[PDB]
Amino acid sequence: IVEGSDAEIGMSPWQVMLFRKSPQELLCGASLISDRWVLTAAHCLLYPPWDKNFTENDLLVRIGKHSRTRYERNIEKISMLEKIYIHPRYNWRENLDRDIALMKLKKPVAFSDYIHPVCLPDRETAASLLQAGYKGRVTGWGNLKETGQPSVLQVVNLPIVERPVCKDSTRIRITDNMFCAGYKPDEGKRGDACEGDSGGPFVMKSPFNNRWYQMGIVSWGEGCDRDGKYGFYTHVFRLKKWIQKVIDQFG
Amino acid sequence: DFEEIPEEYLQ
Amino acid sequence: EADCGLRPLFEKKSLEDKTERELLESYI
Ligand SMILES: N=C(N)c1ccc(CNC(=O)[C@@H]2CCCN2C(=O)CNS(=O)(=O)Cc2ccccc2)cc1
Ligand SMILES: *[C@@H]1O[C@H](CO)[C@@H](O)[C@H](O)[C@H]1NC(C)=O
Ligand code: NA
Ligand code: NA
Repeated sequence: IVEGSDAEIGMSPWQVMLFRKSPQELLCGASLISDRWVLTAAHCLLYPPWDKNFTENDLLVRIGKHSRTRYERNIEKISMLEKIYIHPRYNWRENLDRDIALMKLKKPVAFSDYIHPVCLPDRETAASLLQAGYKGRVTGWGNLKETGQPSVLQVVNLPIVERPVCKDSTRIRITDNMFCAGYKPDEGKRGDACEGDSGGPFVMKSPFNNRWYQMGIVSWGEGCDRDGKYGFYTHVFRLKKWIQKVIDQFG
Repeated sequence: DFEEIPEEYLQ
Repeated sequence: EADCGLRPLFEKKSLEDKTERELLESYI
């Protein structure tokens, strides 16, 4: 996260770290959506142009973390993966369309003050909150600058951007399965996700029921926190039918 | 860079 | 599930984090 701040303890209890077993390193962010299911970006697991193709036994999920590098004894919980599910129409060839994946844990994780699932949006919540100008929150342990790494989880609030502005900012083909967020040059304030924040959640707090909903997944961008560029996020609600199908069949 | 995790999780 | 999106150290205790108000203020 660029131009963000340190998270508060327990501020993002659904934040998940995807952790590579060998060598031991951060792979991506992700989010906890139930006691057995974790949501992330497909490109965190599969990206052939970079020779990336992780299998279940390659990875661990670390939940309840704050410190990036420390083993947070008696606080974090570490889970093994039972199975990965990548969206069958994930477009890694072109533009990361449908950049979404689920991971089922071998065993249910125990909820605590530091570990708790985020909600997924219904159609109405999405319609009401996914509007240009409305701000969401992105969190992660990714890079602090485009070209170091944070001691603890970082947070930044960013406004959703009008679709035509998103489209005009890039040469990449944008789809209905993505949205973009970030400040415009004229707005003065800044902030963005970056490398390492991939797969982490873009969340909004519903003013109707005061619950946090995950509207987006950190997906792609051109550099980080560049003037006139915006971060792109997987549109979680648009892909919710796939999410439910996977959980219904394999849960 | 990262602190070592308990061996149980790597088994 | 039924308790999704309610943080133990914030919503559950009626405490607000330092910047959530920024979000609420944007929901115009
Ligand atoms: N918000 C940000 N600035 C942000 C930047 C980077 C990331 C991490 N994601 C990534 O690095 C993903 C994975 C594969 C290619 N990729 C990109 O962001 C590439 N961006 S790019 O080259 O400028 C344009 C591009 C987008 C999608 C597919 C191909 C090319 C996540 C967020
Ligand atoms: C990625 O790994 C799986 C399993 O090892 C393999 O079947 C697949 O063909 C590989 N490449 C993909 C999914 O593009
Ligand atoms: Na364009
Ligand atoms: Na920007």
